[PDB]
Amino acid sequence: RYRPGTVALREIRRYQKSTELLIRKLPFQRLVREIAQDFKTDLRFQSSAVMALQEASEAYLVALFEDTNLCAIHAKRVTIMPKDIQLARRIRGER
Amino acid sequence: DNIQGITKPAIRRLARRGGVKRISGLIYEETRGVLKVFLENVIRDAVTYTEHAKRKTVTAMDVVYALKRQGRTLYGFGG
Amino acid sequence: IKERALLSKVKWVHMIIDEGHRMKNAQSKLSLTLNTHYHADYRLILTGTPLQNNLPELWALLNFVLPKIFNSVKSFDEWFNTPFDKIELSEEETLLVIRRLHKVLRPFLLRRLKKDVEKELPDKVEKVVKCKMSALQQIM
Amino acid sequence: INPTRETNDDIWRVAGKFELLDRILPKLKATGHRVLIFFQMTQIMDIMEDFLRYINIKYLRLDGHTKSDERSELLRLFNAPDSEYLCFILSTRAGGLGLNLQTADTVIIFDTDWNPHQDLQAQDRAHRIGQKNEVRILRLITTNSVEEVILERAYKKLDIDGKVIQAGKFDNKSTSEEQEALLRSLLDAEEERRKKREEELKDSEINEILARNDEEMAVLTRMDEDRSKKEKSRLREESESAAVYNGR
Amino acid sequence: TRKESYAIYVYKVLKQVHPDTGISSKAMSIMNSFVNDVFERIAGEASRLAHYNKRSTITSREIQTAVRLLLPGELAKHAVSEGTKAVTKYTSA
DNA sequence: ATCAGAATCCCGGTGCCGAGGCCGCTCAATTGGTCGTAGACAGCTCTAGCACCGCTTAAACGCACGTACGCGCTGTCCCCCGCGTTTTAACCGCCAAGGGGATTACTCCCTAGTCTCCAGGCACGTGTCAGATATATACATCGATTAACGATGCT
DNA sequence: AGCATCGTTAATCGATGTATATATCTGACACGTGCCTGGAGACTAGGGAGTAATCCCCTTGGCGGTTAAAACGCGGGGGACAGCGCGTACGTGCGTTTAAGCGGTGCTAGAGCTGTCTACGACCAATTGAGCGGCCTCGGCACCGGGATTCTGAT
Repeated sequence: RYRPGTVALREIRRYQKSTELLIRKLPFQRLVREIAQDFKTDLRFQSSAVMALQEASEAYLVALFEDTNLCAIHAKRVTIMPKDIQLARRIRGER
Repeated sequence: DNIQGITKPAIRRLARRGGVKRISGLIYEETRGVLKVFLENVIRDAVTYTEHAKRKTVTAMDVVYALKRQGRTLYGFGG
Repeated sequence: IKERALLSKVKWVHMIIDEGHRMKNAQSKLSLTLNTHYHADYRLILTGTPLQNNLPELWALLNFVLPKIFNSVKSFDEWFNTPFDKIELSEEETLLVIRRLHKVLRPFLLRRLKKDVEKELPDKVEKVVKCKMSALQQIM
Repeated sequence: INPTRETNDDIWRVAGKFELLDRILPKLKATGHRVLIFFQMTQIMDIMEDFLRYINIKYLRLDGHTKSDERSELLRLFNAPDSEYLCFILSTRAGGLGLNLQTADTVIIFDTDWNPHQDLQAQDRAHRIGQKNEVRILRLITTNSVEEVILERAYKKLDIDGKVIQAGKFDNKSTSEEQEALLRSLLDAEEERRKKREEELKDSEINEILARNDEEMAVLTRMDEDRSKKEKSRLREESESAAVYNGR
Repeated sequence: TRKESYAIYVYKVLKQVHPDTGISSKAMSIMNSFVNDVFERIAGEASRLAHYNKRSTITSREIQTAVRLLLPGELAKHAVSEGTKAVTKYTSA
């Protein structure tokens, strides 16, 4: 068995190495459709539009986890916590 | 439902890309909330541009103009 | 489709494919990936019934079935006008074009019945029925 | 409709398919003759399983997502003539090509052939070489609905290929006179359905389908002292509330 | 319908910088959206500079100042150098 | 749990410079007419979007288990706060020189506009190879246990 | 003083993932082609921008007197930081489901283009009243002086 934390680093290098999309298509598409139901009913989505929302969403969450990691490391902890997330979103001015 | 369709391994991978080493157990609900927020913010704009053109289809250009509308510019899908 | 990377390397001679209605379109991946299969001299297709009523894909069929028409793809779409003055239109369209189809297509398709081989088929064995609704459902 | 979603008496009282279904089942098991039925997928087959389990008439089940192990295993489970189960569920698309049976008899189709080649495809699974029984087919349709319009378009298509595949039936050895024979007689059939283009609740009418002889007409009178004699009716708040929740 | 793009031009410049290297279609789309982006930026800043100073004509001076505003540092210096050289050679010959 | 006491709120009084109303004096807002044209509306085509199922399999999920780390607690020490004293540079008030912003009058030449002509660039094909994938083989690295070397103790 | 034993850092070996070499196979990329619409050339009018000249007001500079504020120091108490220990929560691997991915069918709604045809906005002439710069009051608020009240800290 590997010492805890090695597999996590190997995954860091692996996913930071490639361009692969990290969220599965169909669940994200159903989520987009559900969220869009509350605005205007019976809407049509092009595939490139859903792909666009997936690109922007995944990139936004990656940056959010970068800044959250900066907060957790500033706290002298290697484990990110919700207060780190909402702290980053509080400093960015998003809330 | 749906927002739960975003999976613990998914968010886990998104954190692995961001450089996060170890993750607390409560990150997942907060990440789903933030994702729902951002998606509402972009989709309301995209649907606005869609309704203005009097079209029933939400295209890629509408999403690009919504992202550029909110300050995050996207390339490769047109603009 | 998954094992085309293996079973298509070896040479083949006589293939048997079943349910030509499953084959249907030539634009489907199955069709164009059967060309990735290299070659088998003899061929055949088994089916319980021909293609869809609209029949644009008579092309696709006789292309995968035969060397005949694969040269000109766009030809017969206007020659399909027989199906789509019932006496005169049935005459020109139906009688002309369909007499042509029979004239060309005789030595390919083969069809029989159960009464031909036996007559032990008990009846035409086909009926229908009707039903009603419920007001609580009918309001939907 | 109900919060408890337990097996209920009103599950089969909401529509007429289950009413006439509860009418035929005692005669189904009575006559000792089996039935094949075709369905749509997902919840339809589930609810039919819930009804056949409700009145407890045992059934096999088959569909697209099942494995090949119990596909062939279930196929073998049919082949035993001692079978105490009469009906069972089979998928039009998945299982329509899924079996070859000399021993079946009766067939029922709900979906009404989005393609006619599928209904005639899975339709012939009853009549087969060496059939010692007499086949009867039933299309269950409700009036004042889009589905009998789908049947309209269905035999409209049966005419469309009726100039193609029903033209292709006389071609085997390349005969001569039979083609115009099917043109005059068959043309009288398409003209007959040109007339067609533009109840059975009593026991006798339903008895007529599965009788096929007077012997069955006589033995089905034992089911007339309960279904008819019987020593509520079919049918608001669900209509207004249903209109509220369905208005999304 | 003919939808024009900058594709062939980015292709030519690519063959000037790296004659042996090709470009994928997606990267060409990214380059297209980049050129359109920067174009709209410089044109917008030129419109603002023309409006604040109360002039109805956009000349090379407003485009120059806009480039000096948008592009940080060496991009601005070398950009103004190349552009000034291009207008020079343009009006000279 | 409480008085001494330092900071703050509250109230009455006073002086002033900016808020608020008035009055000529425009010059841009309103009206009346034209004149060309952007888009409103109807019609036609046909593409991609919608639902659904069949079928396989990589991924998710549930669970058992270990140990890495978050967090609470304690001790230390150091460094930043609260206050006094001393110095200095901000501030305000006035005065003076002047040059750069602001305007107006005159002129010219750069660009909008239109007409004419043609080729630079574009959709549509054709061939064709860069690399993505698969198999085989070897290297980098983590995780484990060893097994050597040095130091200390005992004889 | 020498030898032996114990402690702990000094040592190698395996299994996993990762890199390299060859083969192969394809779908996206590079190039040629017919055509057509937008770019270049040529010509003309006119109005906006350049340019000279003048006016003035707001910037810069200086000087002197006041004084609030900043620098400098000096105790000391509380908080930053290191260490230590506990417990529990998350990584990690394995067996089991399960929907994702890919394909394939059937339908059709709305994207996309065109062709008229007309209400609607640009544009110019005529006219005038709403808003603005200059100019007057006068009072709400800054400032102050005194008293009552409240919140902090050592008994």
